[PDB]
Amino acid sequence: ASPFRLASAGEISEVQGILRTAGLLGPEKRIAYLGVLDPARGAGSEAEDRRFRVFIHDVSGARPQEVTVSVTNGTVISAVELDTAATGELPVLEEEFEVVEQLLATDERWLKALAARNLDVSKVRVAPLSAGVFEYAEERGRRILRGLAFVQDFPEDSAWAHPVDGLVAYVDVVSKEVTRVIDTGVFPVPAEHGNYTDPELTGPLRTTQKPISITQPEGPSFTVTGGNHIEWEKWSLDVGFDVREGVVLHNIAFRDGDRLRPIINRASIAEMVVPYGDPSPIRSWQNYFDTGEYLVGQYANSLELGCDCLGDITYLSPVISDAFGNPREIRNGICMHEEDWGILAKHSDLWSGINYTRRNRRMVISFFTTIGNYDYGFYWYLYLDGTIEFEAKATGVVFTSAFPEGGSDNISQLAPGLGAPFHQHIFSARLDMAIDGFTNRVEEEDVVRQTMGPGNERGNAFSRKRTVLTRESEAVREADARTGRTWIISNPESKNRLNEPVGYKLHAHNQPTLLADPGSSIARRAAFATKDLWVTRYADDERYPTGDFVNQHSGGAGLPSYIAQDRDIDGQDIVVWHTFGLTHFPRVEDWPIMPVDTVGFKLRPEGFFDRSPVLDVPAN
Amino acid sequence: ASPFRLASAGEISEVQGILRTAGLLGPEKRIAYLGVLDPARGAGSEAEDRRFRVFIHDVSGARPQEVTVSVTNGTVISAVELDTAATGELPVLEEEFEVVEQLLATDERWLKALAARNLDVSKVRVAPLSAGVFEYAEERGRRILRGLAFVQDFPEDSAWAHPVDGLVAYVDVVSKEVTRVIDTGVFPVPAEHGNYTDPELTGPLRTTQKPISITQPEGPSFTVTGGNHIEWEKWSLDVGFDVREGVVLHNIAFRDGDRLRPIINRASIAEMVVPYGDPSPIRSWQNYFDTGEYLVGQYANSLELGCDCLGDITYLSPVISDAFGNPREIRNGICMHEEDWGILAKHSDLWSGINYTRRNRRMVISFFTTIGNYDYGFYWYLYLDGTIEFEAKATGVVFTSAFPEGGSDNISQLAPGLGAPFHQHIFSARLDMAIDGFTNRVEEEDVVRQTMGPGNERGNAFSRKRTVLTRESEAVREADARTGRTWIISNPESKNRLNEPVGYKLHAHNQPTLLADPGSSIARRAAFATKDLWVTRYADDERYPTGDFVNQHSGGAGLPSYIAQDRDIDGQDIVVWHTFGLTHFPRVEDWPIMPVDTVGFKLRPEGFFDRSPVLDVPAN
Ligand SMILES: [NH3+]CCc1ccccc1
Ligand SMILES: [NH3+]CCc1ccccc1
Ligand SMILES: [Cu+2]
Ligand SMILES: [Cu+2]
Ligand code: NA
Ligand code: NA
Repeated sequence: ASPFRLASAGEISEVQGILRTAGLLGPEKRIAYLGVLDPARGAGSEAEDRRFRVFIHDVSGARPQEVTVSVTNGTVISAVELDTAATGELPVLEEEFEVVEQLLATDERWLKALAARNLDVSKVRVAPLSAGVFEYAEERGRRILRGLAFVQDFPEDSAWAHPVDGLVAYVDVVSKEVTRVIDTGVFPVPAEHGNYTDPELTGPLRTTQKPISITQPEGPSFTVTGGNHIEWEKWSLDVGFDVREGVVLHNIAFRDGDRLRPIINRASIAEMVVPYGDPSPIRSWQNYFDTGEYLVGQYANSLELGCDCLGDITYLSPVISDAFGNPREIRNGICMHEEDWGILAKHSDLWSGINYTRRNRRMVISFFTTIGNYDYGFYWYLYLDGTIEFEAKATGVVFTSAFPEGGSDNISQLAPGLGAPFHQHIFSARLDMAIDGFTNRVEEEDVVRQTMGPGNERGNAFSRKRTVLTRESEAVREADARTGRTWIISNPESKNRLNEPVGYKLHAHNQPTLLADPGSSIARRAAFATKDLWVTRYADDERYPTGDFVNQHSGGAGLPSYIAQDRDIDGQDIVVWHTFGLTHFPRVEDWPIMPVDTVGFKLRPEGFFDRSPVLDVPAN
Repeated sequence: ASPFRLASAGEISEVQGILRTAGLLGPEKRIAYLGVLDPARGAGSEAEDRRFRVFIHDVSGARPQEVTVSVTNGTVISAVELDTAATGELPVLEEEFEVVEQLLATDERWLKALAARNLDVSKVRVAPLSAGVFEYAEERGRRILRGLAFVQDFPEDSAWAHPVDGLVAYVDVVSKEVTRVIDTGVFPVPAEHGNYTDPELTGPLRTTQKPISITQPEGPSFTVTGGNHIEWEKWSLDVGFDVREGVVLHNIAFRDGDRLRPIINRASIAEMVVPYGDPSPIRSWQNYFDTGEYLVGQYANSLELGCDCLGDITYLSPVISDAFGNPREIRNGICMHEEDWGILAKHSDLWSGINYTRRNRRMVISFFTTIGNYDYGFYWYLYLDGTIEFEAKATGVVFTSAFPEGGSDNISQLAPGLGAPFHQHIFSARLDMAIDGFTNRVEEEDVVRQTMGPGNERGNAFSRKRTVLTRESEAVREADARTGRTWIISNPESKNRLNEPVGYKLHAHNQPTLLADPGSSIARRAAFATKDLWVTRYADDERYPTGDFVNQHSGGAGLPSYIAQDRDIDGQDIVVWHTFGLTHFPRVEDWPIMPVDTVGFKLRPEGFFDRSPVLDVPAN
């Protein structure tokens, strides 16, 4: 019944029927993105109109289209031819992954470079990498992928252990044309294998680990209704899924007594970028927007009970469209469970004799995606005390190169002859805020040090200051760990019992932001990543911090174009965009498969409640 | 058999016998600290000499003594009269807590102030607070506590809800003399109660929480031998306990193949300080060194199964001395268990078809202590992948005051009329390092941004630089979150298979350090807290960053005096001291009992191993 319900296979089949009938789904067409649109502001007209947005690619070289469709009214709402030289290319198609290796396999320049290295072309895997926008004028308006080669010694070999350095090719995947092959020199292909299931590398497996059994004999404390509506420990929300963004959280609210109090209207990871810091011409173009270019949701893993998710697990199996409009189920793609989280509150009082201990718990909503060598887990946490936390877990295999003789300032050595270029993994969280409603504002809070003197005779005082961000042009903010800088989202029209505005405080990890030179192509395309915090006024069409068509866009779209409007954000419907990321200098211990590293952020209540909201938690 | 075994009740009884016989334990004497000394460098003489250090107080006003005793040889090794005007007072005695309230109860000035407020003296609790060193010349060489008053409406009432502001007294606990009573004005005593077990405040308890059952059907994966030696998942260590520091970790090592490789020789929280930022004369002197002044280990809680520690718990029950030298068991004072920790490593490979998932786990060693209104949990974590992490969990009841009419820049309002002064909780971790042995060095690692130009034509390159700290005078370091600053402890004489020195990287949280004015008394007494990282050359007598006698010491002892020696630390036996802390602006949600907040640090292997050390972990 809910307008925020997951798309169903039936809805997908209708969209495919509608597109076919209208002549928009010919055998040269491919669906490159399909997703449900969120209800517009003012859904209190309960006239549900389930609408879908579709990007349609044309493998014959015709212009792609953006199409909005109403499943409710069986009609095509709008259909727009796209000039991709202007507004950017469509996302990489899954079927294009193989095409790069196959086209290079018959190219004489490619075969020439492989033969000079005594490599059998049948052993050479080619990674299909997004191209970016650089100096090659012939690429404007064309659908280009770049290829880097790895050797597989046998079909179960890990190809990442055997990079072929000094060699890169550019491919036009529509006209099927290898446009350039660059061979800057021969590097030895690193010889050692990286097969982490080979007993010769693992040694004998441990026998010392004894089982941990986590069970809920009475079932879990949360309920799921309508497919994707969660109620757990006063929290209420809807779990959505989008093929670009992955898990999306809607209508996050907290039942405080009788009132259902909104907190966040929509929470997602709206973009993520991985820039490489190796200046070698073989790799200096390498940056991928896993979310905007590849669509992380469509590579979500099926999560196994007992391995990926442990305990009493409830699964969601989201439905997406394949390239032809058929629905495909991602079986067990979202794991949902509660976890014990230690002590929540504890005190033994000398004067009253009361001994008091309460335990904490958290609700976990997670998925995993795999794009090439990278593997990422996305975790949302809801805690008893009102805290919301996001955590990204990065694992998989690092992207490799040759380690150059005589070393490198921009590459780590992982094994003899084998290197791993320096890089970052940078995320953009989009938080469409709704603290007790839609009239919200953001204050920047800094610790204030005070000088010894009148009024502060012993030199012990310290304070804090808050600065309201009133317009978009002043709402691009940087971290300052040294002054304890945080940001508070409050509702100036909703006060707690002390007559102060209710609020939530955003605590960032204060990791470095984008390191690339501000004049670089990547700094222009990933401008969001150069600052920790942006606040915009809400608008229907401002969904992604990089714009709608990231692949081969020349830059500037998204956040820097939005904030130029300089709209009022002081007590308005606002959106917080938080940049956070990992700077990865690979270590030996990351090889041949990488232990998880993490990054994230959290939001804690700041005078949102009238006292601690967990006074009614019982003893264990 | 191990020299690092916990002190036994029998050893304590011998110490009491030895002291008595020597005339050092008369009925005017009180033991203010008793602890085992660590074996000296060069314990390869296996001539175990179990030695104890004792601080002896004299309630009659005579000079206290420091005494070293050999339980092995039944002899007093040394005994030193202390001039406390010079080297500081002995730690607060537990029996002195009540003495402040009892002495004030008969003082006419005190009774006068209470009667003006219509307070029944029988209802008024007095917190015994350490005094510090300020402007009162008559306090030098005297044992002074300061008292702040709270009202208990009935014996089970939470007194923290009813601070009596505008009133403070100073007390000499040896001569039993109220030296000053200061009454700066009357404030209403806040009326609301803060009784978090009162159904009228909690409302009806939740019935929605269903149980989480954590069990180990085959028992835990770790073994304990010799009372306190742990072996778990290639980790080996000894768990010690000291009445000042609490849980101490000795001989942390990792079994890498056949070799037992040392990592850390001794790890402890060696000091912790809570400075208050309220400039009011009633509280502007308030700072407590919970570790150095009060001794956190002697207030360790007994931890309840299912409430404090959940799962398959192994307990240690450490033995300390009471004020007369009798042994007392802290029943179940240390909890020890392993926890599941999510995904350790995961990859699904497009080219090989291999799907690979492994789960992580961690070994937890924890205790809780309670000093007055504050409650703190200390958690050490050991992970499968070689990571070591410390986490402090802060809870209990916030320290309260009146909220002044017309507001405050240095106090938060928690309830009508009730305030909570701004403060910090700052910890000092002392890491006596032993990365593959005792020849260690520290490098500071900063990210390096590179300019677009020759060699970096696309402006994408970035790098890192490492700076060796060679002498103590250059080994006082500050955080820089903006440049990703970390510190690496390496052994330049031990190389991995890539011929690079083995190392561990320290990742800090980059929270603000001491905020007080550098000319303040607290900045002098807690100088360690003004910088994030100190490195010293190891020395037997350099145990605490504030020195041995913190109570009423005038400042400068500890770290700033140690590093003045300017010793060589480049490939030597070194000690890392890491300052980290929480800056607490109390919120409504912290009242009437505070949800846990956390801070900590972690160390990760940095080319310590020759590849990932968890390749031999099995599938679940
Ligand atoms: N993360 C997307 C880049 C990528 C895509 C496919 C193979 C290897 C790398
Ligand atoms: N943390 C030590 C300060 C303290 C001691 C006893 C009661 C209240 C406060
Ligand atoms: Cu990485
Ligand atoms: Cu605090
Ligand atoms: Na909003
Ligand atoms: Na050392």
